[PDB]
Amino acid sequence: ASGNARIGKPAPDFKATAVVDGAFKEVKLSDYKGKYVVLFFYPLDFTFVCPTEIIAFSNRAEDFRKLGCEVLGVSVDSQFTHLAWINTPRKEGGLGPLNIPLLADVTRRLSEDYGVLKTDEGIAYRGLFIIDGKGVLRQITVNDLPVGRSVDEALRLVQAFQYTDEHGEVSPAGWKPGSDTIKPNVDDSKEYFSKHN
Amino acid sequence: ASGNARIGKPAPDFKATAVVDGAFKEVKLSDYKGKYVVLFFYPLDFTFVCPTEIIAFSNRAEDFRKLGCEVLGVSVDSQFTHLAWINTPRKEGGLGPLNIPLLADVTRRLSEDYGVLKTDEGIAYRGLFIIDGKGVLRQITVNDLPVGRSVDEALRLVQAFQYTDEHGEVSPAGWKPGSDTIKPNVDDSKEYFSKHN
Amino acid sequence: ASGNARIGKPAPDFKATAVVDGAFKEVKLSDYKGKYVVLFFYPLDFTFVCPTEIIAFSNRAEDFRKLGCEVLGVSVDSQFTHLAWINTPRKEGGLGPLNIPLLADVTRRLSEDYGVLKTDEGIAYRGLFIIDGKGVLRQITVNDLPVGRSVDEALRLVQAFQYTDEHGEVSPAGWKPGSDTIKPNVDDSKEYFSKHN
Amino acid sequence: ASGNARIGKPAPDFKATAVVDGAFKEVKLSDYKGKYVVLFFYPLDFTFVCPTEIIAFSNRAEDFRKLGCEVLGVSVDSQFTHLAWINTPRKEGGLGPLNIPLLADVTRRLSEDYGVLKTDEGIAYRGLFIIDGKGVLRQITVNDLPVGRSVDEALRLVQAFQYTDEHGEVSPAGWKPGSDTIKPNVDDSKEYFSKHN
Amino acid sequence: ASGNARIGKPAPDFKATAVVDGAFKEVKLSDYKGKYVVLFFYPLDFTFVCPTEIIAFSNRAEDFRKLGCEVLGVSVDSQFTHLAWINTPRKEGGLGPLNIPLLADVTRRLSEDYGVLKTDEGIAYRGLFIIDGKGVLRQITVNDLPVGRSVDEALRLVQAFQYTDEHGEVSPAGWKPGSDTIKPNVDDSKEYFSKHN
Amino acid sequence: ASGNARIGKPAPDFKATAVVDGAFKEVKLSDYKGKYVVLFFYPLDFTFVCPTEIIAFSNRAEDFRKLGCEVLGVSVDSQFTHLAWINTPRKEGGLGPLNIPLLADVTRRLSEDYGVLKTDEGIAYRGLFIIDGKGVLRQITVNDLPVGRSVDEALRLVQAFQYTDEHGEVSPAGWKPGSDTIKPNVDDSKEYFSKHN
Amino acid sequence: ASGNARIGKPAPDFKATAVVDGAFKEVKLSDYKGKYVVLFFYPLDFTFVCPTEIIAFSNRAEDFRKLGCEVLGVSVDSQFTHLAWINTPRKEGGLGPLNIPLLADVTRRLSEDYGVLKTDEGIAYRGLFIIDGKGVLRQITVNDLPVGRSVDEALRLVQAFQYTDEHGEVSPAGWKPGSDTIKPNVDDSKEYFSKHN
Amino acid sequence: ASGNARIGKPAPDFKATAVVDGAFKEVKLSDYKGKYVVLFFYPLDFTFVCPTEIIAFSNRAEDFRKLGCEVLGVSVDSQFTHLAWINTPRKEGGLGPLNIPLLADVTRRLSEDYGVLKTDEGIAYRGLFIIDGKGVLRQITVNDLPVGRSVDEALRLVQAFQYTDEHGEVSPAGWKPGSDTIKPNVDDSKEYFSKHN
Amino acid sequence: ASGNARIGKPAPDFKATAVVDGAFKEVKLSDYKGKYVVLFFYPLDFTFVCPTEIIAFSNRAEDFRKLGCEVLGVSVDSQFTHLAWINTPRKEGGLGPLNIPLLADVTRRLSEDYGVLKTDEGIAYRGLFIIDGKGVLRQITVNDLPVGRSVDEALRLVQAFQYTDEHGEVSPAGWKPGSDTIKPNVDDSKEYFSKHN
Amino acid sequence: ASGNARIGKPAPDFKATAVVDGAFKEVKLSDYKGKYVVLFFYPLDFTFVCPTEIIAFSNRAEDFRKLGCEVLGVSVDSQFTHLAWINTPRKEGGLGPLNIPLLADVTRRLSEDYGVLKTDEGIAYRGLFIIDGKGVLRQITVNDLPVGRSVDEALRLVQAFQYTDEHGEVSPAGWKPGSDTIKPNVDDSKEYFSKHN
Repeated sequence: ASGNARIGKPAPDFKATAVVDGAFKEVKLSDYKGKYVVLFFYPLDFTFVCPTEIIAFSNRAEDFRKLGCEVLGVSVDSQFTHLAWINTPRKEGGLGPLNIPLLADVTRRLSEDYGVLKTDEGIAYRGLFIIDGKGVLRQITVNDLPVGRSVDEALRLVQAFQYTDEHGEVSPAGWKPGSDTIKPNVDDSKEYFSKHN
Repeated sequence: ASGNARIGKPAPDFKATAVVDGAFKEVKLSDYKGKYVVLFFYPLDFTFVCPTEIIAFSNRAEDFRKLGCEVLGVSVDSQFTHLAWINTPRKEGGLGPLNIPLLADVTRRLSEDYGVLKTDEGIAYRGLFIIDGKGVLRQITVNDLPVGRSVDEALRLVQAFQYTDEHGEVSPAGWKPGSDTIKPNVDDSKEYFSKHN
Repeated sequence: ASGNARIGKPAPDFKATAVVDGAFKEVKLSDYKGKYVVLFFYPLDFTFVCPTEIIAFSNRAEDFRKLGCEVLGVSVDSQFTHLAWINTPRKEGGLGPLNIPLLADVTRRLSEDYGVLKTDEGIAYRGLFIIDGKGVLRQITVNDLPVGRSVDEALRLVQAFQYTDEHGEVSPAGWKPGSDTIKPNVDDSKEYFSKHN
Repeated sequence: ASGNARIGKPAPDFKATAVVDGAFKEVKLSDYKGKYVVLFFYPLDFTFVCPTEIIAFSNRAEDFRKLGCEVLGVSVDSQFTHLAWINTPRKEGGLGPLNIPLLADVTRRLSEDYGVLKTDEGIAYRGLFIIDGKGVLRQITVNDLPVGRSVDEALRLVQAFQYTDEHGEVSPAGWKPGSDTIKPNVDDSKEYFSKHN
Repeated sequence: ASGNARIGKPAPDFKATAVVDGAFKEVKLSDYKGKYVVLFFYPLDFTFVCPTEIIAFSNRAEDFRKLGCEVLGVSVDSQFTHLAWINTPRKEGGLGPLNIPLLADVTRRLSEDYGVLKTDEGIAYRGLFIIDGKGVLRQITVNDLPVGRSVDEALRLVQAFQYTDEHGEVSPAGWKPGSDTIKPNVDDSKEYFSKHN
Repeated sequence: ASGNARIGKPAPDFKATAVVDGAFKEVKLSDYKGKYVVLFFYPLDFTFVCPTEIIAFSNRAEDFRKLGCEVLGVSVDSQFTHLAWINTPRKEGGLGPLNIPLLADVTRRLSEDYGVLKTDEGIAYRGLFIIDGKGVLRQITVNDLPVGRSVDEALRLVQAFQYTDEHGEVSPAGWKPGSDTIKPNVDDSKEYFSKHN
Repeated sequence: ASGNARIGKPAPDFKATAVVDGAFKEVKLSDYKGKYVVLFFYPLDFTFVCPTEIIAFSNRAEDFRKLGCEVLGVSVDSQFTHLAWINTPRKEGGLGPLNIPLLADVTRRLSEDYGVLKTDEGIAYRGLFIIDGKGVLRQITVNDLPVGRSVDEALRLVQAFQYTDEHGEVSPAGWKPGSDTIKPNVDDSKEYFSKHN
Repeated sequence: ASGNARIGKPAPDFKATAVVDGAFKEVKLSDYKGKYVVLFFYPLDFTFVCPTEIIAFSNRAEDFRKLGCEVLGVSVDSQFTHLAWINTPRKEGGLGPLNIPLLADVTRRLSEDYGVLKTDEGIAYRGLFIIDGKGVLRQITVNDLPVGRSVDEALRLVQAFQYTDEHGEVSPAGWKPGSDTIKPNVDDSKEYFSKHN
Repeated sequence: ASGNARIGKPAPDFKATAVVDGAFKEVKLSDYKGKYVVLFFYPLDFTFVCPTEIIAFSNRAEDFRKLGCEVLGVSVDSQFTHLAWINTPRKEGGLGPLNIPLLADVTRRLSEDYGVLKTDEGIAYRGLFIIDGKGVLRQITVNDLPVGRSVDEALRLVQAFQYTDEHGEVSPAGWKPGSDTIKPNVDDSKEYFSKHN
Repeated sequence: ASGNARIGKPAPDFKATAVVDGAFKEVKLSDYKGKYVVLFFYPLDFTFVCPTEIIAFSNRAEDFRKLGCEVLGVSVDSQFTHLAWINTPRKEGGLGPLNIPLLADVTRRLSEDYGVLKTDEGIAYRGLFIIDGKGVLRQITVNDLPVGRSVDEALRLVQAFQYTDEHGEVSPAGWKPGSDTIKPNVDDSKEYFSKHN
């Protein structure tokens, strides 16, 4: 409804200053050519649902990297606020040490380009975007503020998009690794339909 | 973020002819005031990922209804094509008897209003939308065509939005019924962060 | 009133996936250079007048091919729906095996280019168009939905256009093969007028 | 599909001077409210196909008026040229006495309103339009200049439109008086399909 | 007030099919380079004032041609109607054989370019235009429909424009061949003024 | 066809200072309601063709007044130049005593409204206009500068328009008082055509 | 307020037919490069204040030519009216023989370019313009119609503009030849101020 | 002819702070209704020609006031600079005590509205304007910067406009009190032209 | 000079969530009617020059309040970041307890409305604004990022505007409470000038 | 809000005639490349606060030049008014001899380019601008008219910008020469924050 994020088309490019391993570092979408990217927005640092989502993704950052997928968090907060929040204990609502980059959308350009900017508050909705190695947007997930996303589901989607990528098949509803896929043509799809019904 | 579909705003209204218990009947968004709605688009009838999603939501339809949530499917196909597909055995790629309405979007107005129309093919992306009893859009999920959605995650989101709606709290990442929520203010949020860290 | 189908001018180009001999194949207008084309639209698959028209043209398919004319049916339905309709017995309202291509116009591009789209329903009127071997539109026939067309008249028109094309004469009202044509000049036409009055 | 001539919409209004029983008289579409109207354009008086179409319709004008349908011929020629042609014997290419009005479209307004004007020559194509008693356009037929229309098919279409009007059924391909029509709903339509297949 | 005919400027070019010696022929202004042209429009064939004007100019055609001036008649009627009028005896209101071309302005292009089209009826006023051998418009005469023109005055005007072209003098009111002219300068003009007063 | 001068429409209104009987007087078109008006423009005072036209109309003004027709001359010159020209003897190129008003079009409004202004020189062409007692323009005559007009033809045109006005018939070519007119309908017109051919 | 005459900028170029020594001659601004020009407009020939200004400037023409300044008169009247006015004795309100050119602005271009055209009357106000040898407008003087201009003041200005051009000093109020000028700088100007106060 | 300054039309309204008898006071055009006004612009305070003009008008102020005419000076300088200049002795290039107001056009609105703003420098040319008691502009005078104006000519012009105002006559070239005026009609003007030639 | 911030006009209205005494509280410009306001922006929380300015104004807060002036700080950081920064000890670069509100401009509306937004980084320049008790903007101070502002000068300016407000006088350069002011009129201003020179 | 002065961007270029050492000289921004520039506008010469700000900056001119900073004063008054004011003793409200250039902005270009023009009065606000040696605008100070600026704060700001320029650090609030600056990164800024707290 706003922005430029479109399924099947190149994901909107982004460049931003990020906090990587307690240090400031520039991050841009071009750095991930050939790797999947899970870009997820959150409204504000030092809030409530946001830390649980950042922590949950950081704890499982390696589960995505094993698959060749890098996870990126972003809010409109500056990299100094990110660093401060990272230097705050998790028991106090902080992030503690983080295994994923944390971008600073101080210009709001990323949130606007991805159409997740809640304009009346100038903060980003809980928008999650899955981008493939070729820089093409594959998936969009946006939540209202009071409800957090699921890292399990985001991982399942990355897996499904990679498995259908290389084997040229399509994944049924609820597909998880190890489950059958469908050969997307009239004749060969009968194998799946006759087996599972 | 989808055509006229904006989170926090009234969901785009819709009226369409649908197949309900094997017969044609009108379906309007106004029919579901006071109830949650999961509206999910799929590209084409008589294809491959689509019947598995439609069948999944139909099997789980009562799980949503016991929560006061009505599930609706929709594609650009006519109700006559829907009925023919319903009358095709699932063993042959059909749908069999269904427990959810199947809306016909032959004017492509629903797909266009919810910004899920793949313009170069004229079919809707795998867009899913969660609307609350007040008619407000709460969640947007759009997958590329090769990968199906998750009914389990859709149910979790409906559950989290209903719970946070009732108790004025917010659900952390991966929240499920029984898990703790967070009191969204600086002071009371410490109860959760200290308990879980 | 809408579209680009003008008599005497090149027929609007079209390109679409079609069901040919139970398989999906691409169909272009350019594929018929040098041959006549009867392109007839119909509103919806699995309806009532449409099967009788499609079946009637399929039975007479060779009556047009003997004359170097190819018949093509089209509707906004997909090739997967077309194929399902073909695989439905005629006694049950289906098409059965078909002797003509059945194009899918899911993007509504063909219907809009040929100005037959019923906007308020998103379906094509019963528009029929006759195109000569040079890609020029010779005839337009659009019926409202309740009334089916006449395969006999379509054959008569193709015959008349081919005859007048070759001999440079003009066919009178109700002309059929074996009937007198008129030499379109003041002097030579007197032959016809004196004879038939 | 013809200028302002759109199926299912009110036919473009017209008012023109016409030759009626050898005298000049004003004719307007509103004069035929409650009756069907067959309005056929032809390019030029004192030509070749045109007299055969006018004569054929004239000879069968009473077959249409027995159905409550009025036949009207139109061309850009003036009422004086019309009358001169009526006063020319048919053996010499004239029309002789006529049993249908012959409107004069000297301003080209009717031809432009019905989208049949061949602009590079200033003459009307061979457009035929069927209008019901409510003034709604039901059928469009347009031939290139060298081929004449069929009065039989025009009468069949009038009959079909009046029959489907009265009984709420739909007429299949090639339907003629006395043949079966289809009940346009899924269940009741099976009667026809099993009987005729 | 309308059109492009302007005195002292190149006369609007024209090209039309005409009846010449009982046959059809293309006529265009460029055909008359180096010759004077009298182009007279008339509203409708088979009317009342028009045949007398056409007949008059036809009878006087050689008076004009002896001065190197060609006379052309034109109306919006087609060449077929022109010929049928020519084949009507003058006793019955026809033209009989003609010695001037009769142009068919069926596209109304000529009438519009010369600003004589009576828009509310689609017919040309009684506009007469004199053009010199260089294509430059010299005279405009336009009569309302009920009053015919004067061939004597048309001849007189052609004679005047030709005499003044050759001798660089100007012709006073009512000048005819043999009358005195005025040398157009203050000193030499006194010769005429002192003699004629 | 001249600026706002359209045949059959109300003649462009005008208001100008004029020399009448050697004195200045305002003249306006409404002054001549119920009377015919011959309004003739001429380029310049103290030139060559112009005095011969003005003098000719002056010498014959009473011939027009006997018919209820008032003649009016006009040029872009001022009333003071007009008066000086009237006070110049005709032997010296002057006008001498005049019997018609001589209007001053110093603002060029009349020439512009009547479409006769030679823009590159700012002077009026030899435009003559006939207006009936109802203010409707009936005749346009415009000569190039070097050729003067004919008072004989102007009078004949006034006689013809008043006769056709009064008796509802049309005057044929070269019609003069005493000659036959044509009753403008198909049947009654045969009287004239058979009598005169 | 209107036109292009801007002091300090190149004077508007003009090109007009004029009366020079009883004969017609083209006159352009370029003809006067290297000389001063006093261009004075007046409303109408054969009026009242105008002859006194044209005569006054004529009788004083040699005083301007001795300075290298040419005096030009112009009105919207034609050259034929000018000459008639020149050929009118001064006792009868004429100009008699003139020693200055009298330009004809029949197209009103000169009056429009110099912004002195009294639009509602089509005549020029009493505008006077002083141009220098380089074609630069130096002075504008426009009187309402009932008040004549002053040749003395026009001469004083030409003298002042030539002296200040020559000596690079500025002339005080009322300066005439022989009076002191001011050195336009702070220090040297004190010479004048101390001496004249 | 200056910005909004049109002779014969209401002079552009103006209001501005002025120095009056050594104090600051608002001065607006409406203050002088019923009195003549000479409004003269000058470029810059503390310059060279400007003081001599201001002083010249100041000394002659009562000569204008005895005629019912008020004199106003204006520049883009502020009133404080005006006062400082007034407090500067004349021997030092100052104005000394002043008998006329000195307006401050700091916004340049007066200079722009009267079309005298030398834009490249931001100062007013030496524009003088005479306005009558009706608020109508009667005279425009604009000198280039090096040459000062004549207070004598300004007084003569005021005298001439007031005289022609009261007596309905017109003043010839160089008129001064005592000289003859002209009765502006053809007949009565003869008295003057005969007496003076 | 700042977006909508204009000296002498109503200051841009604002409304924002702010941290006050360690808690969140809405703050709007209307709350400070009758009181002066010092609104100072700073780029980012947890940076370097900002805390020194914020601390300096907080330490002097009562000096401003004793004068009836309220000091407000604002950055584009959220109120949660502000609080966290306030809860960081000053020795750690935090703010520690504050005695002034800390507004959050996360929508950037305040920074945009006051024209201090560094667009390329999305942060506010070191802009300080002084608003009087009537809501009018009186002073603008904007510093480049690397140079902090002066609380002494800000206080001096508030005192100067309050003093000049109540006595209708003007404060010289460097004025401080106790020093002399100037009566802003020519005569009375001499008291100050002679005394201090 | 108006103009083109933006912090951190090249200062708007300017060129003007100025009074330097009692003489006129052209001044432009390029003359000060590599030097800091303090450009301060003031509304009007011969007023009250303005002379005290000009004298204050003049007496302190060398204090700025010792730092390589040049001070420029500018108002809309002309250089002639500047010089008259300089030649007025300070005791009488004048400036006396000056040690800084005084620019003349008679075209208001500078004031408009720097967005300090009080448009309703045509005078500049008390806008002070600090431009560095590279021509980049570093600081904006705009005071309402009745309150004078502080030279001490201007000097302080120039010192801070020059120190931060050279040492790549940032100066805290109230910094003056000899005080500590801050190393602008998270790790090194702790040196300042722990020492001073």
